[PDB]
Amino acid sequence: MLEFSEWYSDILEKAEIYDVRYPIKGCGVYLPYGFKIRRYTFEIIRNLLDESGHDEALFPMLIPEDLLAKEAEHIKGFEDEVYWVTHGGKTQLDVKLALRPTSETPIYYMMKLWVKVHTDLPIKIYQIVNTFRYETKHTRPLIRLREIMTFKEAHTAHSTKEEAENQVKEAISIYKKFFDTLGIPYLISKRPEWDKFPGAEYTMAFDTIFPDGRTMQIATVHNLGQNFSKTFEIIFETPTGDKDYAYQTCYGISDRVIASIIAIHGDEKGLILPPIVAPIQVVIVPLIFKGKEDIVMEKAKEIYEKLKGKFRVHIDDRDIRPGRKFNDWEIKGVPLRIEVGPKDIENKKITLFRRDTMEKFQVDETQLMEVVEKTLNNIMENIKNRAWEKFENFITILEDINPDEIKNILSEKRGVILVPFKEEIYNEELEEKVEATILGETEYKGNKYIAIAKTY
Amino acid sequence: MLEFSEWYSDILEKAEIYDVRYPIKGCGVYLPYGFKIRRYTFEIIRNLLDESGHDEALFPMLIPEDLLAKEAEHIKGFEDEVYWVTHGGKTQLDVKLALRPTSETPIYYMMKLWVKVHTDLPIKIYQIVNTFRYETKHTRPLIRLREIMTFKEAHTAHSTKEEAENQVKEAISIYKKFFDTLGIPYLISKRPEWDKFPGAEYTMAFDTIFPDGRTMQIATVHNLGQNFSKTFEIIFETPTGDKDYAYQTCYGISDRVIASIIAIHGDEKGLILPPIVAPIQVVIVPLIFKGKEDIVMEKAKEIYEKLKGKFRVHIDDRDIRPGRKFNDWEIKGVPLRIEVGPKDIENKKITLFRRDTMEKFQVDETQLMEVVEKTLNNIMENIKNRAWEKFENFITILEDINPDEIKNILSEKRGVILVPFKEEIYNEELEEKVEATILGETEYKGNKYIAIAKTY
Repeated sequence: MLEFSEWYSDILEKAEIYDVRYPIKGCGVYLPYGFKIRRYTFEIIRNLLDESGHDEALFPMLIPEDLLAKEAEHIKGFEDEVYWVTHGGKTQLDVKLALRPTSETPIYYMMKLWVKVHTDLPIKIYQIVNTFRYETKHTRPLIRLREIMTFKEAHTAHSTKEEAENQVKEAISIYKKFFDTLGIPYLISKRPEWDKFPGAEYTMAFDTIFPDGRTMQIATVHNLGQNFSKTFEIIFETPTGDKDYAYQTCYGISDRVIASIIAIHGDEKGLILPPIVAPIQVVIVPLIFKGKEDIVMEKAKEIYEKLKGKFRVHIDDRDIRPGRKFNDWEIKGVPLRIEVGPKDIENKKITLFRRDTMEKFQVDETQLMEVVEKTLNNIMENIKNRAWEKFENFITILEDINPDEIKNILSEKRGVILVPFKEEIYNEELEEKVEATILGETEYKGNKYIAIAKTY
Repeated sequence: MLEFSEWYSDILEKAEIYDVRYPIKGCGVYLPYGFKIRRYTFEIIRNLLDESGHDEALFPMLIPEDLLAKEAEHIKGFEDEVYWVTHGGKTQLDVKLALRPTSETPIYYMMKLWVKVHTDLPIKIYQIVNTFRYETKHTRPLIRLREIMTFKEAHTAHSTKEEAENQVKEAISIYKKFFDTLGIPYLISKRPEWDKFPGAEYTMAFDTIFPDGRTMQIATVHNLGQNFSKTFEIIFETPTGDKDYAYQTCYGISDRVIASIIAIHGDEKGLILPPIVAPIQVVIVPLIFKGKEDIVMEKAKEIYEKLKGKFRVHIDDRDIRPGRKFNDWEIKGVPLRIEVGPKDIENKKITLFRRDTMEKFQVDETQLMEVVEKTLNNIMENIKNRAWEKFENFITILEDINPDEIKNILSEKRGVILVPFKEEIYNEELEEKVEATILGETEYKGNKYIAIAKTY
């Protein structure tokens, strides 16, 4: 019965996902549940990056004036939003250490110390650190944050413009396949040549449209070529002896996913989060009755141990109206829930609940495992479609660039606006024209269109 | 032949663990093999924590002055070694946020809200973050650092004083077993009063002894009692409508573990980290020759898939002189090593290598999954037993409170010293009497001694 903004802000608490009362506005704390629904959230990208030949490592958080000074050119749109550590306690530091906004500055300074010959390449390295960002605008939970809680930034370096180029497509493939297992409707774009990362040749970026019509970039890939490699003397000996600066390329994702995981799927009753990330995929509720209280709790365990292997199960020993329980777990979006009842075991059956369609059925205790699996899949497959449908439904594919029309069709329909692509009038005016924000170039079934839309 | 000092520093990097070349005193970067090794290193403590009623949370890293203030009565040698943020671009912050040293202040400002009724306690909460202590002193990679990248800090609240007590006696046990599965030898002191914590009643701690006879502190535990509850107004209606202040009790462990891991179990040749935490437990080196090539890379994977499930393996490809690998892998501490030439295949045999003894025995192939499984349980054991041995050989027990004696027995045997406990002379003077350091009481073999030693 409430609009997104507060529904989100609400559930993002009633779900015990992220307390935000920490005295800083931009720095909330990930409560137990949230953390979990993140451990399993990133474990997915970690694996996709590990199988893909990446290697995670951890870099410092403090970037000194020196290096950071390289990140920019004059003081370009960068240093302006950065925290600085000036006092080394009571005294000054002689060295203005800074809180890592991005984190490439220190990683590149390092690749130098690692890349010497052409055999050192490539070094697709990544990390999931916590960056910062002096945010002047308004903060928004798990989205626009003063202190970003989960920021996975991958870095890779190659020996050629071609290897780099391809690395981007591999990444894009990773992020794609990643979101998919998370079930997140994405629209892949090529940020215009004026919304470019600092020193990037061009940028690709996954954008999704939250339930409010507003879009939100969640994933990002940039191709850097040598723009950095130079500034950081990250050179190397071509297989011919001669010297050549390395071709970088980086990509990152932030808490914005978990925000989107929350929204995209979450419903009025609260969460719904995909089973691939359910801190508890299945909840076992032992309904205690005056008679045969013991047997039930026994059945609970039997079910636990059985599901325990392939799945994440939890039981509500707790003393309280199964209601609050049923309700408490629905809000938390636990995919499946098993009611362990008396008149229920007597018939040799056990009853489940799909926290997605909220439909409740029974089934033979001898097919549990098979069911829980199939049911748990069906759910994902479903929530994933529901996700895609609401997505595709928000996407309007115009056939012509009438600006006075787009801004008009965006203040009623919203979501994203795809119009045929023609370099012609594809400049910054277009935005100061449609008065929106060009998500950039994009291909949607065949050729390329331009993606216009309202952003977060 | 070499000295521990550089032996450490040398391998830390020689083995791809921690690269301290990052331009900031004690602020290096964990390299891939470094991160990996620390992952499992720390997945243990996690589980131990999880499987014991704790919840992993994540709190902001920036504490505003306001708080870290009450984090003291005035300005007692504490706000001196704290990193402070002051600007946002070029605009001062007027609020002064600081880099978290003990990340407790916030977790308490927070408890202020999650506590209201006894129902809400106990709450055992922890996070494995990274702190920042401005250290003037000489840094020690993975030991005394300026940025402690891996600092798992637990925190607990209790309605009653006694509950806390058993919570500390629980923390210990946990760590005890944590370090037992890691193979580290420890000496649970009880830090003497005169040496306090910001606001702790009594502070328990675990000590280990590096091969250079200096003692290292791997674990610390506190009973913060109400000292903190009172300042952060952590009140809660007792089960009698009264207003009682919660009983705190925190504890954490730093990178010292992975440090104590390397140090303690390392040997001349290279690094010999325990199987549990072995980034790589088994390495299949398919020695490939001109003849019978594929055939080899075949039994390479026949062994992979075979072990793939219960163990972490790595077929070390690399078009390089096998001996280099064997050498390389011995350094990184990989426990078991597999070499599969064309002989063992025709003889239906297999050839293994044990890092702990550098022995190279063979055994039937059908008996693979069997050996490895069993061999490892041996290696880890064999190396743990060694460790204690050495440890026990660094602990010298006396019988008299003779300072002019102890001090001497140090610069002749080092390690840690125990002496019969006599409240009489268990004061700060005793330190200045042996110009060393006291670790506190300690129940080794019952007797209840007084550990004294030089420390890192």
